[PDB]
Amino acid sequence: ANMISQLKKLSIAEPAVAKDSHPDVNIVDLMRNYISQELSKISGVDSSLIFPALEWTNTMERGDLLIPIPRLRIKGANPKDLAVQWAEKFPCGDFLEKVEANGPFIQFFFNPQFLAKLVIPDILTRKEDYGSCKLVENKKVIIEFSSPNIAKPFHAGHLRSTIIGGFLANLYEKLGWEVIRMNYLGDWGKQFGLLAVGFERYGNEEALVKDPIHHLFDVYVRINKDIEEEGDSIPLEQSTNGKAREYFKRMEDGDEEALKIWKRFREFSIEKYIDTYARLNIKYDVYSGESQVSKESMLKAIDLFKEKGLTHEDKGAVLIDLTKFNKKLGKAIVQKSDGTTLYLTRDVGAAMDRYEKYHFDKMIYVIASQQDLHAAQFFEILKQMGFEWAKDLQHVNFGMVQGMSTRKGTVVFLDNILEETKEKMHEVMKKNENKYAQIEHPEEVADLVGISAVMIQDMQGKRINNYEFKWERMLSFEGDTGPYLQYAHSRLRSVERNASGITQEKWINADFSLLKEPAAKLLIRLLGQYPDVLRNAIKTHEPTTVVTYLFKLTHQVSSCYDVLWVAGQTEELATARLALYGAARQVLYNGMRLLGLTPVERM
Ligand SMILES: NC(=[NH2+])NCCC[C@H](N)C(=O)O
Repeated sequence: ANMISQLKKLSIAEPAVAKDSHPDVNIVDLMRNYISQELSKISGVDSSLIFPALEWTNTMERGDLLIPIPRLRIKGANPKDLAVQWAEKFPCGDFLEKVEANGPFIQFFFNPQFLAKLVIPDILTRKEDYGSCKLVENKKVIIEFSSPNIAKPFHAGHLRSTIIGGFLANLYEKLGWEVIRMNYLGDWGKQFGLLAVGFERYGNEEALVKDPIHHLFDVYVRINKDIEEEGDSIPLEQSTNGKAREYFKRMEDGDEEALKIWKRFREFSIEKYIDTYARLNIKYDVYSGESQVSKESMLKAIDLFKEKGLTHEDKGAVLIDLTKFNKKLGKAIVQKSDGTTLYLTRDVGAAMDRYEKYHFDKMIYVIASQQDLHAAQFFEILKQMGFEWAKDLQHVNFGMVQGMSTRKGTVVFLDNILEETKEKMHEVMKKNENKYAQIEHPEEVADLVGISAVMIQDMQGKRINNYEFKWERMLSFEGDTGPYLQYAHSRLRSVERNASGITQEKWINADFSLLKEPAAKLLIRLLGQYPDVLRNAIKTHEPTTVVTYLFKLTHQVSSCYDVLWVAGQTEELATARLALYGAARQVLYNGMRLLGLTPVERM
């Protein structure tokens, strides 16, 4: 309705549309349709095989898309030969600049001017929706992430889960899904009765509201030191552990104030978190939890366990031998001796709840790889319980952040304190580089840039890999860091030099043929790839791809600054260049937001 329309104007036939491709919002799909249809004619290979066979190129010097011929699986043919042959009689006509042969590979080069005519206009038009696409129709996904425990440490694990999840949610949306961002709070268990008993003994009602997360934490720490100083010959009823297990007796019974106090720990906590998450551009839809598991599903679950015959007691505890389904798993405990539920069981139940409540098409749990088996288990259990949707569950894991524990006394503890230390460290960091700051709101910018630093550093490599939290390296404006993207966005933004509504309009009509410099052709190539980048990332749930793409973008824009000057040029030239810079800035903006960043715009 925009790129295909442009095609009409330019009077160019649209190649056959492969099923599920989206040439309207992804010029690389358009290009894929053209190549498959035309390469299909030369060879005896149906385009349904070529389309998926087209791959990205390691470097832009090897083309835009290529095909390892052997992957086409053509009987008795010499790939080296075919490549040379096809690259010869292959029709570039209006779409490609050239087609080349490199061993058993054939490489395709898009027409830079063709791209410009469609890509720049499309970016400037759809703006913030540029990378968007509807590769999905009426599909709902639940993405559970961060999920800290109340009164307990919000460690690096939670942080990491928080960052990946926030991004996965944004990604899933720009790709057409309906997203339910859920935060499965750790807010139940004997530990809360203890907490309740502790708030009584050392708690302050005013401190609870001023700072629920910190106060409750400090309260928990204190009530524990009592549990230790006791334990011996102390009436195991007037003891702390006693009143804890007793005060917890509110799961069987109701109100008894036993809940009024707890429901406030939870709600006041959630109210604080909401502001904190806002700094990471995350707004949860549902603040669920282990406590929020329906009594119905919990019982229905324990029930179905036997109805299917998976249970088998041992030492007085109920277990499920997943061995026969996957030796890698094991005899998972679902109910211990004292006839009480476990962490694994609350997850089995919570799933059951979430399904009947949302009837999701897919559910994603962003949990550390430390809990791999945990997930793998209640996934295999939900399966044997019959529930079909179990196949629609997925565990997106990740390695651990190391050396982050800045708290000189222990592990990082409170999320907001993290943001704060980052901001502080980035503030004095900004102070040391007189060349970058002249801003009016240092503090504010510091927070945004600081958070940018944390996010980028965390998403640079694969999720599964352990990475070192390096204050020095991450806050710097040097290498491929968060601050680097921010300052780049800022420079690009300034280059647009106030783009009136009517101005961005003349950009759309600029004479792109004036963008003949190679440095420009490379950026244009690059800009057309954003939609494909997102498409690939949801396929892997790896933000690296995006982060790597955004740095290639800023670096190319950097190369362009040296040659594609705007000031002092004729109007026609300046307009064609600014159109490019603007489209470039738009993509950069989009990509950063997707990752969870807040592009610094107002200095
Ligand atoms: N459904 C889940 N198990 N979500 C993740 C829970 C993580 C847990 N709160 C922890 O701190 O380890």
